[PDB]
Amino acid sequence: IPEKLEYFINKYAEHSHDKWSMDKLANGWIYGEIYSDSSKIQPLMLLSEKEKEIYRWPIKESLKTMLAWDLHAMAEMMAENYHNIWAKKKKLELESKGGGNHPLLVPYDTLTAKEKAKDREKAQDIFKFLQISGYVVSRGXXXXXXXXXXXXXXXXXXXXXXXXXXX
Repeated sequence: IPEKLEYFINKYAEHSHDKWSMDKLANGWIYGEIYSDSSKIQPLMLLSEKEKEIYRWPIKESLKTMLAWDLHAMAEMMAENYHNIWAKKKKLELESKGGGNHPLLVPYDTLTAKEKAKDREKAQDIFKFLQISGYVVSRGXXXXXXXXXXXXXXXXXXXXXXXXXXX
């Protein structure tokens, strides 16, 4: 991973702090040493240091997938990556601790439309952040051609018919 993409990661972490601070001041949250949710005190002014640093990994994982692997297609692809890793984690841990079946034990096509927006929100956020910098990524006539192919096939068929008539 290049240090330019490291700069981009630091800029993303900055702007996520920035948008979370917009939310924090819109809801009027204040800082405090004690952790609580009803008394309106937070040690990073509900989210903890660990709660924020756990968001560090999935961005790098998505970058690895994107570099190893139109805009809406890539958005759906990133959403599918997130949903697939979530399904993998919950499936392995279900098989581990003997948990009950979840309603999300189905492929991504049979799913409904709300979890779509679930996985598309943060995808669209990350994709906006990618497209502000300038960094362009991708996946990595026809009728005439079809007519020509049909003509070739017809010619071959005519040749075969001539051969059969000769036979």
